[PDB]
Amino acid sequence: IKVRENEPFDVALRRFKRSCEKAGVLAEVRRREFYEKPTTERKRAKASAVK
Amino acid sequence: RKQVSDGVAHIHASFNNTIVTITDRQGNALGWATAGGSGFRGSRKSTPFAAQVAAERCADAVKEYGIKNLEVMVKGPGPGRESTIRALNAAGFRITNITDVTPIPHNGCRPPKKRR
Amino acid sequence: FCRFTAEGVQEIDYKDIATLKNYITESGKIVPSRITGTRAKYQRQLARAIKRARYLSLLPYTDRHQ
Amino acid sequence: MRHYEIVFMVHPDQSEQVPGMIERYTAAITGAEGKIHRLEDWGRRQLAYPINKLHKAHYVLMNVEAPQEVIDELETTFRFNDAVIRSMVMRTKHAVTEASPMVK
Amino acid sequence: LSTEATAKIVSEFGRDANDTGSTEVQVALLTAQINHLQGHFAEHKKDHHSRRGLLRMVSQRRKLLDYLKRKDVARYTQLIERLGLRR
RNA sequence: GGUAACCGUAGGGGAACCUGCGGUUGGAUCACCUCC
RNA sequence: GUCUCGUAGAGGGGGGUAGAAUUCCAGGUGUAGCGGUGAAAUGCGUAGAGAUCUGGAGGAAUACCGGUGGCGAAGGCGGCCCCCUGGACGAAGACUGACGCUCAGGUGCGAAAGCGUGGGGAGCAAACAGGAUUAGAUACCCUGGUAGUCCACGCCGUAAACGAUGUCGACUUGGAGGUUGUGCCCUUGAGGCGUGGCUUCCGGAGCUAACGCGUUAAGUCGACCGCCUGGGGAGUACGGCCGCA
Repeated sequence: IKVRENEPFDVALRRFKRSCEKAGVLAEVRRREFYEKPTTERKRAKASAVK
Repeated sequence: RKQVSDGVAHIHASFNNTIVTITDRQGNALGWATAGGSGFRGSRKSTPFAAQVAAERCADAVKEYGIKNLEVMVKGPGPGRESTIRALNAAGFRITNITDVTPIPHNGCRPPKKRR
Repeated sequence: FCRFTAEGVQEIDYKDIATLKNYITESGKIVPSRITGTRAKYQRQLARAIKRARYLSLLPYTDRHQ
Repeated sequence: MRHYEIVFMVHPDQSEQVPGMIERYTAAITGAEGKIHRLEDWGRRQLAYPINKLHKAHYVLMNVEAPQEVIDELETTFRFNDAVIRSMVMRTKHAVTEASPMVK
Repeated sequence: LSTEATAKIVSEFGRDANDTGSTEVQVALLTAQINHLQGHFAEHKKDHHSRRGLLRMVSQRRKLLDYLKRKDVARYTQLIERLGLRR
């Protein structure tokens, strides 16, 4: 990110890295990416349908 | 000797020894320090408190080269390593631009296997 | 909101820099389809066109180049 | 018989000779009954990232209908020249003729 | 193959050139594909994926020929000599 | 938003089992009054 | 089953080409440590290291889009472009006229690991060397690291190769969703009414020992193939075929 902002300074404006980056990168890339069992690792989204 | 004014700084946020360098935007290095140069060792060296000391060694050695404004380049997964740029800010250099330069790959070399 | 079904595209040109820059993120990545709401076919066309355009230097690979 | 889009890159040092090559290449295409529907000379352009330690380049584009045998000859004549920088070829579905949205 | 090349064979082996249904035109078309296609694997030996379609075409050719044998040997024989088929 | 016990295979070695490559969900142990 | 017009698709071989990333080499700056785990050591260290910048050599895989999405007979297929190539589907008719379904033997295809001849060799990494440590002790941990991993040209033909569900047809209430075609309304624009493929999840009759399946059946039926007959011994022995092993 090229940070350039208005004159006030020392806020450092990186509070939104949570969505301005896939923050898990370099947490999961300096190690053998497993990636196996991937779709059932997406399975949990379906389980929440309720009424 | 030489005047740099608006220099650039480089930090390496490794889980181990943090690297801090001051550069004059032409690749020639003005000064440099580690969390390990002062004799710190072990896990006393990986806490964010530890990264400050190298930042003040760099700052207080580079006074003669005369930094007035500065840039800083940050790469690394180390948590809370911007304490170093807090230290440079508190040292009086007007920090104007910041970039993250973390060497991400486009899935090239194979990463080492993990421990259990 | 979506631009394709309103402005009209049966095929999308990769040299149309407007609709291309509109779907790239702050750092050169591609926006996911779930954020924008585009149809799947058109999203696939965007993903192809923009990666040709990167080859054709109409876009940079990443912001780390000054 | 199929139609193709072609775009290439040239060294800015060779600006004077960009349209001499344009005419030479279209003559080579048309000599084997080649036809052209669109041609654009986009001219000088700043690159999105430095290639061959360069910062500007000259853009050329055209849409051609031609038989496949001449394309490989024309591409090799790109690749053997000093002043070419990059090239691209595309096969298209229909003979488009409307001018390129860049010029706007 | 190409539509231009397909159009000639239907007119040749067909009754009226829109008929395109009599087994003669089918087997002629299949042969037209195979004899040209044999030159694919002269240097694309590795391709194991279009071989399945190739063997499907050759099986279908032989299977319609075995259908002709049970209905009239005369045009079967004339057809195989026209195309140069072994059997 | 880290819960593995198996498979096919190859090098190692033995109350026992380890790792290298790839794959699956079938993802946990029982029903002991007097000698335990 | 064939022809006509189109559509989506990581379906397959060959050749180019790009950017990020990783080592190694060279040239500056610059100080003396760097590297690693819960802690240390081994190992490089000033015949000048790392850190940083630039140039160059070389190898492998394609971040982002990217999903219970797509293609494929299965195994499996993911940068971009070009050449060659298989299959599927839709609209409207036209034509052939039972040309069909299944298939013992047989042929072919068949993840990864493994062999043979020759290349190439960045990273990773069975074996091996060293450091360390507990609670048996070699192993889990950390430095290095050969085969292998990659490419040709051949063998091997086994997997929890699984949807634990052979193939091909016909008939039987529903609801919601994805993906890809296409008719229609006076189209008063991204909207409404209909009709075909392939898929995902709830559920009715029915079936089941139950779990559960439920128009993509494990429901009601028909055609052909393969297999089973208590647990261990045992997918082992001796034969035969195959294989360099």
